Parts: sequence; C-alpha cells; structure tokens
Amino acid sequence: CTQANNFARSFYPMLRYTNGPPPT
Amino acid sequence: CTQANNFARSFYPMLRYTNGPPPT
Amino acid sequence: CTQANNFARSFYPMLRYTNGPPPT
Amino acid sequence: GVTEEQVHHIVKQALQRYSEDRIGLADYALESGGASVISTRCSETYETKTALLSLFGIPLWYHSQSPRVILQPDVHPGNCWAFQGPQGFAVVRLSARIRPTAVTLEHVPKALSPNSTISSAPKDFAIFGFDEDLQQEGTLLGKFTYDQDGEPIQTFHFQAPTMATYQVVELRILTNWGHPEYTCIYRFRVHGEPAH
Amino acid sequence: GVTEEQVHHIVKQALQRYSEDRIGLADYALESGGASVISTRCSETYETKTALLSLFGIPLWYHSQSPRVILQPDVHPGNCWAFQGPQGFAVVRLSARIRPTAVTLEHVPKALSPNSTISSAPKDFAIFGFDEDLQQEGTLLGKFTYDQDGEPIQTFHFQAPTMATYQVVELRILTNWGHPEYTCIYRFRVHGEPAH
Amino acid sequence: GVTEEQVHHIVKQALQRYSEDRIGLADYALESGGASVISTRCSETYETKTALLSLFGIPLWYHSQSPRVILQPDVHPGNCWAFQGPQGFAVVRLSARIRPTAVTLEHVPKALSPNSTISSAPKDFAIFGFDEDLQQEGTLLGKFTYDQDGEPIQTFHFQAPTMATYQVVELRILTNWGHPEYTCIYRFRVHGEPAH
Ligand SMILES: [K+]
Ligand SMILES: [K+]
Ligand SMILES: [K+]
Repeated sequence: CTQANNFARSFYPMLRYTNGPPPT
Repeated sequence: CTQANNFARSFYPMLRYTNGPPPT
Repeated sequence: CTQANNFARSFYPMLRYTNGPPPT
Repeated sequence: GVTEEQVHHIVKQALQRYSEDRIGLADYALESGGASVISTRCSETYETKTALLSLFGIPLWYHSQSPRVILQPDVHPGNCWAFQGPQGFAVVRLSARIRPTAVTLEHVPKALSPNSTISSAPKDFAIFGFDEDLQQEGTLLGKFTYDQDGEPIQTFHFQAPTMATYQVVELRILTNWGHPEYTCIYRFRVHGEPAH
Repeated sequence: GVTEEQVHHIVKQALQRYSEDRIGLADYALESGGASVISTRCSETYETKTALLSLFGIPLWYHSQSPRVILQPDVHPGNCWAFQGPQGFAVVRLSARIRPTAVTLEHVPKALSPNSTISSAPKDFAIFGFDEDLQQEGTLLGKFTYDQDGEPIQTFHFQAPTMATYQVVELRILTNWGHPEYTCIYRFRVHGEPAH
Repeated sequence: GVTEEQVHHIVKQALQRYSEDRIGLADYALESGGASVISTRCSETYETKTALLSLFGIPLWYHSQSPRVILQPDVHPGNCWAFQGPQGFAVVRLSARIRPTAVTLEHVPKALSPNSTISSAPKDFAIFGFDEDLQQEGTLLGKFTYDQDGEPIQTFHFQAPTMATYQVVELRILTNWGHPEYTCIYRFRVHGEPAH
C-alpha cells in the first residue's frame, strides 16, 4: 500500500521501543 | 427525584454516545 | 537501608490514603 | 459414571461460558459497547477525600470512583461507585434500544471482603424504563433484592415483560445491607432483545 | 470411569492453562511485552465521532480506539480497532526477533454480540514478514480465514515456515464477515521461537 | 467413580474460587482496596528509557512501570516493577491494620516468557512489619523463596505469627533468579486477620 502511514499522522499517541524490550 | 443531576454538575468527566454505537 | 525514599523523589505520581479506606 | 473425555468437554464448556462475561448474555449497559450513565439524579457521591495523588511530594487531587464504574468490568475490591446513605439512582442510556428481559448486579465476593461481610452491598432495588425522556416519572419494570448470602454475580429476570422497548433505564437502589455510611455499586448489566 | 481426584487434577490443569493467556503460547506482539504498532499504512480509522467526553457540560473530545488496542488484552465488546471498509493493515514491530511459527486472532464472542452475529469480524487475512525495513514489499508467511462460527480465539499455524527470523510483521486483513461499514480488530498475537 | 453432576459441581466450585482472586483470601495490600506503596527506600527503578510515547512524530516521554504496579492486578508480561540488580525494597501501607498471617507473590508464568525462563523473578525475600513509623529497623515476620519451578502465584504462610497487628509492612527482595540486570516484581499480596 505505497509508502503510507496514517497512525504516524494523527491525534493518537504512538508507542515504540527505541531500546530493547522493557523489563519483564 | 425531582429534576436533579449531580453527575452533570461535577469534576467528573462524563461520556455519552451522541451518534449510534461505537464500532464493535 | 538508611532513611532513603526514591519513590518520594521522582516523576512518578504517588498515591496514599490520608483518611481511612476508600469505600468498598 | 463419566469418562475422562466427558470431563474435558464439560470443563471446556464451563470455561467457554466463564469467558463469555461469566454468564453469556449480552450487556446493553456495558460502557465500552456504547452505553453510558446519563444522570445520577440527586445521588451524592460519597467522597472520602482519602485517595491523595501527589507528585514529588506536592498534593495534586483526591481520587474517587466515578459513578460510571458501574458500567465497567473491573470488579476488584474498591472499584465501585459509592454514594451517601442506603438510597441512590443511576440512569443509564443503554447502548441500544431493546426489550429488557433481565438485569445483573454483582458485588465484591465475601471472601475478599474484610470479615467476610459486605454491608455496603445493595439490597432491595428496582428498574424503571423511560420511553424517551428521563425526566418523566418512569415505568417500573421490576423490583428485586440483591442477596448478600448468594453468589457475587446475580441475574434477575423480569416477570412477564411487555414487549415495550427502551434505551434509557434507571437503577434505583432502595436499601443496603446495613453499612451505616454508603452503598457501593460494583457492576450493573442490562440484558434483553434488540429491536426488529 | 474417573475419580473425584482425577477430576480435580483435570480442572487444575485446565485453569492453569486458562490463566496462561488462554492458550499458553508467548505473544511477541503483546504491547506490554515490548511490541508495538508501527504503521497502519493507509488504513483509515473509522471514526464515528460518537463517544463525546465532556466536563461540567462542556464538550472536550471524541474517543475512538487507537489501532493499538489490537496488541492489548482487554477484549470486552467495543475494545477493538475499527477501520473503514473490509480491508486494512497493521504493521507490528514484535517485542523480539523470532522465527514466526503461528498467529492468533480473536474477536468478541457471539453470545455477547447483538443478534449473535459478528459481521464486523475479520475474515480472510494474511501475514507478511519484513527482514528489516517495512517499506519493502514484504515476504508472505501465511494466509488464513477467521471463522465466524468457530471459537472466539483462534490460532493459525504456518505451513512449513522457513527458519527465517523477523521482528516486523504485518497483519493484512483482506475481507470481513459482511458488515457494510467497518471491520473491528480485537486482538492479534504472534507466536514463534526466539533466536539463538 | 463420579457422576456428571458431581463433575459440574466440582467445576462450579473451582471457577468460583478462580474468580475470588484465584486464591480466595482478602488482600490488604491491594491498591484499590486502600493500600499503597509508601517508600521504596533506596531502590532504583531500572529505567530502560525504551518505551517512547510520541504524538504526530514528536517525542513526549519514556514510560516505565511505577513501583506501584506491585499492588495492582494486571499481570500480563511486562506489567512489573523493575529495579536495578537482585536486591530491592517496597514498603506498603496496607489498607488496614491486621495480624499478618500470610503473603502472596506471583510472577509471569513460564509459558508466556521467552525460552520458558524467568530469571528476573524474585528468589529469596523477607517481610518486616513496622508498629508505626517505617524508619525504625522493622520486625521480621518471615523469610521465603519464590520457587521459579513452582506455580506462578505462590502463598507463604508465616510460622507461628505473634498476634501483633501492623499496617505497614515491607517486601524486602534479597535475591533473584539470575538475571544479571534487574528484578521484575509483578504482584505482592498481604493476607491476615483484621483487628477486633
Ligand atoms: K465496575
Ligand atoms: K484488544
Ligand atoms: K501488577
């Protein structure tokens, strides 16, 4: 679906793990 | 109980479905 | 562990029951 | 008697049911489904001013349960709406217009309550439906008693319901189980047939 | 047949399993484990503009489910990501690089849906893995159908998986069960073997 | 052996128990009941600086679990308090003054952990009660080991408890199961008799 990303361009907070896992 | 509504007059956020259901 | 308390000195909201229990 | 396979099947069925909101009836009063509390009339939330939130040592605000917990599924101890005294109301716009055929009330189980008592549980209560606007005297649909010695979740079927549909109903709590200071409502559910 | 003890043991085992995320396989797409949705490509969240929050009477904003509910465990009715029409995507950076061996999709059970139907459930779908960057045409790992008459949670094992590991996979929903307006995704899980 | 009815009854009882916080003992350390973490002494939360929240592309902040998850019921993988190294403390003001008779610790089950290992689980730990003020050297009530090969939830009964009541207790974690970098605490519960 081309290069699209609507999650990235919204009023919705986005979450992502820049390092490794969180502790678990 | 007369015309009262204390939920409406408080520091509590209120939620209501102005349209139909949300998607489910 | 001496008089320490790192919870108290952080960006984390802290919760405590100044009165008795909450209703349950 | 029974076989090892029979047992497995019984258990699969039991857990299947268990996982369908315990009782396997849709809930037209569940908030996430599109239901909501639209009025507590004159019901005064019993605020204990006890649950202080605070950052770096500085008091921000006291937490108390919204009356809207009553339409949420988390039923751990303390997750209930408390109001002053043994009488209180909740008007719920159901997620849909239905013929109401039954309701469910539940309360924290005894074994998780101090002293195995739940005096703050509702006792006698009733259900009124409203054909449009909540400010009318509403039509009574049923009157029941939450049984403090029964199971934590209990479902009450209406006796000869009319085929009248509604989308606004009111949980009217008339007595409690003796707690002198508040009643705590955990979850209220409304079951019925959707219109067609 | 069986003894009272045998029965207890069977039930203990069943509940043990029940409590291990129902199905007892790790979930590398579970958000709290370190997984995340990193793109919905061109998937338009179906916003109903229906769930109005409001304080003291003043309209603050409409709520709608983030596409990230798909990696969260709360599966009550309405806790799903909705997108417009019967086709939609979710790219998930798994919490770990693994050889994907299976996925799980689940949907609200019928008995908690109005009219015992779940037309908004996904139907035919597929899974693509990406060896690094999501903007490539990705490698297909499997194509399956969510069975609207099956159990609410269903697990799909890939046929002869390569031993190729991935950390980005895409849930590509191709059809739904007929609802004319949106598809609602409750939870998506990804199982497999961690690298070594 | 047993009858189809006997089986049903056993299963009803099992699920009844299952639904009473799994183990059917009140929890005076459950947060929603009025309990709270009042100090972690010098325990340094292990912040991974990994869970970035971000709006429209702009980095807002890193999430990490409050030490207060330890008194919350959500026990999915990752919902635990992590602190640096294999030693750490949590002081909990229980929701009530009680004679502490037992505690419960639980950890994510193996089958939902990568490689079926849980090295970040606590191992040897102890419980100290404080008769008023937490800054005293506290009175030891019990010393136990969380068994990494046992069931995920485990309850430890104190040996000949005094009838001394307390409202502040401390979970003192002494070792872990070998993870070189942090220990992760899922849930801690405190059971006992309320005063009279
Ligand atoms: K509730
Ligand atoms: K979900
Ligand atoms: K927890």
